[PDB]
Amino acid sequence: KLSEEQQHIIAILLDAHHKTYDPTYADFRDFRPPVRPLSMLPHLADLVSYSIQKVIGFAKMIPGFRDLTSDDQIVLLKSSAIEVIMLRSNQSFTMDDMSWDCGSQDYKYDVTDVSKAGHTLELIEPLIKFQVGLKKLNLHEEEHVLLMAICIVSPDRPGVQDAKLVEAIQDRLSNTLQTYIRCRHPPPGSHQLYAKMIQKLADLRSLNEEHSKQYRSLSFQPENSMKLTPLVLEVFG
Amino acid sequence: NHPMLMNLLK
Ligand SMILES: [O]C(=O)[C][C][C]OC1=[C][C]=C(C2345B678B9%10%11B6%12%13B96%14B%109%15B%1172B932B437B%1285B%1363C%14%1527C2=[C][C]=C(C([O])(C(F)(F)F)C(F)(F)F)[C]=[C]2)[C]=[C]1
Repeated sequence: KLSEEQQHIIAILLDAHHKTYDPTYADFRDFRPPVRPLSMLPHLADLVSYSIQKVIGFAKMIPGFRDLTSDDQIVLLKSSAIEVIMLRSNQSFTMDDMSWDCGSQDYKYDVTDVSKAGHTLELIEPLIKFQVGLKKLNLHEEEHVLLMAICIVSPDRPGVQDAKLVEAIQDRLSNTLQTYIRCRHPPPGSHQLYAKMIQKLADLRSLNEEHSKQYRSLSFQPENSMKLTPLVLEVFG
Repeated sequence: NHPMLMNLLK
């Protein structure tokens, strides 16, 4: 049974997503232009920096997140940011040409664009496999926002001080997701769907690891760090 | 050591 509290949780997360994800992509005017020699780094840095701000606005609205200490909210956001950003990018991803289509040809990003920001196939090959496997789950919007929230409130992140309380908030979301799939997701789409969504969180841990490896390599060159944003530098180190 | 995150979370 989907309890009143569980229906409440889903309504809040749906609204939180709608308030932090603009599918018209109107704010892309503010970013430095794409040029298609890490030519795409300024635009894609600006894209990530904006996405970080939106992920924080979403996180503050997760029920229970703001009962954590400041240090624990910060630990959870720094360690989850690139994972949530990859999850939230799935909305624009298209399997027609394996690209992120943000409403315009100028703002349509393929593997060649990502390599033009300094990243290699060690990241991009698994990233595309991930985007494809997630897209094939055909998540309900309700499932998509629960997954983003569960990703953020993870108790095994390093530096987490009050892991017992992080685990308590995450379990409320996981039981909400598990019960939602049983009551509202018709078969055969629902077959092993929760286990498949948890596997995507595992895939995201490996993608996180490789991202930071490549981030440390490119950001160790000051000529590249000059093209990043202050917020990207605070979050990714 | 994280002023902008702290301000955004406030
Ligand atoms: O609308 C709204 O909201 C938004 C829209 C919508 O979503 C969205 C989000 C995101 C995206 C995305 B995809 B590709 B994948 B890759 B690219 B693109 B970007 B990210 B994901 B990842 C990426 C990146 C990483 C990292 C980097 C780095 O690393 C950093 F630093 F930044 F981090 C460099 F360095 F490279 F830059 C960069 C980039 C898209 C989409």
